[PDB]
Amino acid sequence: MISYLKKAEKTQKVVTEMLAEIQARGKDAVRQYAKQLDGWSGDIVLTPDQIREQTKDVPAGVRADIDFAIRQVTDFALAQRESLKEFSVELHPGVTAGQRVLPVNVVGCYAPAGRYAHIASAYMGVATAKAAGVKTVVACSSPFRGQGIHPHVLYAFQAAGADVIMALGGVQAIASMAYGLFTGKPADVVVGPGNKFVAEAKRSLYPSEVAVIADETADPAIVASDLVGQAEHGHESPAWLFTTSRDLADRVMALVPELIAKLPPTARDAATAAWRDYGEVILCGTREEVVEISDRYASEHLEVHTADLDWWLANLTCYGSLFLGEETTVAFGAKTSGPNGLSVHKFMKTLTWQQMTREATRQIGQVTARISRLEGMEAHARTADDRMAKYFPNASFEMGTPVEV
Amino acid sequence: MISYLKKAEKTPETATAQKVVTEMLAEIQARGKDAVRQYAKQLDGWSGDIVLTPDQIREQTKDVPAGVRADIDFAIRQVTDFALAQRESLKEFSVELHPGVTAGQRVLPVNVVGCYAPAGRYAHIASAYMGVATAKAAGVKTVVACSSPFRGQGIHPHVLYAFQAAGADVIMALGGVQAIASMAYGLFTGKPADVVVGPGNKFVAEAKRSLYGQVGIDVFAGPSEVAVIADETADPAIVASDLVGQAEHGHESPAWLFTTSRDLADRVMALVPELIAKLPPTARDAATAAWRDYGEVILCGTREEVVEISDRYASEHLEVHTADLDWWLANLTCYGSLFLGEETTVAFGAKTSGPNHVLRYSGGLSVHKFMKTLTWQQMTREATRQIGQVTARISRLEGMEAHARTADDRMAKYFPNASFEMGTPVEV
Ligand SMILES: NC(=O)c1ccc[n+]([C@@H]2O[C@H](COP(=O)([O-])OP(=O)(O)OC[C@H]3O[C@@H](n4cnc5c(N)ncnc54)[C@H](O)[C@@H]3O)[C@@H](O)[C@H]2O)c1
Ligand SMILES: [Zn+2]
Ligand SMILES: [Zn+2]
Repeated sequence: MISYLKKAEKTQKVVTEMLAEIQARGKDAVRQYAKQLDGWSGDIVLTPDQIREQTKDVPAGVRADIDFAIRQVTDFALAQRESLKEFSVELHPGVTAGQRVLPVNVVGCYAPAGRYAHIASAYMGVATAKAAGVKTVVACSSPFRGQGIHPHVLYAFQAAGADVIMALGGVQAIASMAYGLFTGKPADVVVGPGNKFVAEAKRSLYPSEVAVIADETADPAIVASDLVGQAEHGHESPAWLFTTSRDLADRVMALVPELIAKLPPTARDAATAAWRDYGEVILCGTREEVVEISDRYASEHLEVHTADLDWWLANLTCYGSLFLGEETTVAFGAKTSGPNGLSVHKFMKTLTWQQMTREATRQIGQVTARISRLEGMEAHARTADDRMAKYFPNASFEMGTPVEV
Repeated sequence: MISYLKKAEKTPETATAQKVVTEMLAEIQARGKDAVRQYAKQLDGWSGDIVLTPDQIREQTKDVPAGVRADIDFAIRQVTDFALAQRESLKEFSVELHPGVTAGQRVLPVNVVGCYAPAGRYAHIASAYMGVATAKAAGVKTVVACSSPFRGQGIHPHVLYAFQAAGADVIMALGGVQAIASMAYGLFTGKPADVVVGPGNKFVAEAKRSLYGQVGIDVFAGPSEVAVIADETADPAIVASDLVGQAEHGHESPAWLFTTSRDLADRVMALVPELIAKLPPTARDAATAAWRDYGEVILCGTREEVVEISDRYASEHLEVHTADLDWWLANLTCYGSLFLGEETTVAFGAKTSGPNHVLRYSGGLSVHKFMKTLTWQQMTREATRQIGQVTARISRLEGMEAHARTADDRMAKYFPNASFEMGTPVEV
């Protein structure tokens, strides 16, 4: 049986004008919107010199940390890129068919550079696009108080391998990258988290979760810590626990409030609200039942603190990213993003092709002709007839009764 | 050096579809199977059973002769064979990252796919089997197939035979929106569809969009297209024949020729009318308007300029009749599927369907549409020694104290007798 030991309490046109204006008047309109919305009166596209001077203050220790975190994304993305293979294959004898795998040409990456945003928000798209083999990555981020892009966001963009960096925000950023203003290189896709105008802009042109699965072997102090971890994001950050153990369920429900109370003010408020409004706890009969619930919820970030982790890897089917075991944790960072998803696959295209010998068309031609004529597709059948006549001049095959209607 | 020797004399959109679907879905959500059954009666005049039994399937396909079956069987196998190969091209793996960190990709099929087949008068039998065959090749466990009943007897017997031979698990005599919704909600089966595919009218399209969003519109829809890239070595009689091939579909089927050979362009432009004129009445009428209004011939200077304009047009079906086929394969970047060389042709059938390029590049009907990649990670204790520090220091810079403490807790548990610079805690 399933028991809800805790349940959740609670549960756009401006874009049309701006885009119509930007489309009509181009870079001119982007500059005005920059000054009107962001007070930005300076250059949009940063030079190599501007980038190094604006990030000169960033210390060596901070750079090393960010460099390390990027490498953990990049190094997975590199492996993942190779998981989609090109191939040839022979179907019917003399029929060859295959798949090419191309990166897209241009990716645009937006980062908000606001407060209580992960620096990961700035480097994930850029680092992923580059590992996928995209040759042009354009990164935008809104300027901080007419001083430029937040140095940490700017350092991240650069270290992640962005090719062009533009101090530009909101709808102007997305439109610019999509229409290819300032670079003359339209983005095949734009990615990155932002506000509601940003999201609707990306819609017209083209809340942080955490779940923990746990059994009796789990350490509730860590579980509770992990739930609290993402709870501090905002007031609408779900935090779910799915367990087969009442003891853990109760013990966690007892520690979470205490850990929240020990947080600093802003994080205390956020987590207090979030745990109350969207926090959930679910006790279940079997493992097999937990799966069912987990898969229905499909958390963006799913931790699994149980015995027999292989079983859970094998049997779970719906989630953004899986954190397997206690040691890793959501805060260490997902390598990808689930469906908002963001991975190398988002920036990769397959193209399929086929080729035939004449010998192959002997059978394929006559089947096609007969089928086409049963379909009433006389012109179709005739593309088969013509090849038969050219390749097999004195052949008489059953090519089907010609259409008269 | 680009020159339009023949221009399109028309352009390719009202959403009255939106009204009907919103109403119909609203209704079907309320009353379920009874609303579906009632819509079948009002729209199609249908009163029979919905879910076919194995008996009914054999019964209704009994008058499909052995020779016709063998041809369909053959055509389905070609799709299956490509699909199985294409499935093998997306691999599972694990990789070591920072020492003690393991990460990886799981690849698995979706549970349930719904396939719709318009099964009208001028549809290809391939439309019935391509969805179903691809879904099964992908390892989808439940495939549900729907087609509106033909003439009071049931599903068109060729369509029904195709569904069965392609490996559909459940077959249902439903048309239009009510078929799409039934498959989406899992009416009659208790198995809601993860995706629904299959061509149809603007209502079927709108119903898919409404229910699935992007994954519901990302497959090539609209009239059948054909493009041919041809150089001086191409045979104009074959080229003209291939263009006319798809132009008979209807009045809005575009047929494009991109060529570096003025000579070929002129010969094709003269041959097409002659070929159309020799078609039977229905086809003649279809192709005449199709070519007149939507036929294009583009003469280019170099190979690069043909690539430029081909990628812009991005035909669902692109033939390449040139020398040096390896080069064209290497340099073309946007198309539904490629027919390399003169020997193969569009009517032999692509083994996938390309993206909805007229919305853009992503999507289409292949095994890839029916498969998910899930990523995972796992760490030893030792791995966290470095990762926890970094996370802690980064989190505190972000003002994320709770985040940092998830690392503090692990550092304290795994490494009691050790101290690390975990950043200065947040006070705000
Ligand atoms: N170029 C090609 O390759 C090709 C070939 C054949 C058909 N088509 C296109 O496919 C479509 C086939 O048309 P179809 O009618 O057979 O579609 P369909 O077979 O996809 O759907 C038919 C069903 O639609 C429903 N329906 C019809 N009119 C409706 C209405 N006004 N309101 C609500 N439901 C309604 C009915 O239930 C009917 O059974 C057309 O758009 C045609 O142009 C293209
Ligand atoms: Zn977070
Ligand atoms: Zn066709």
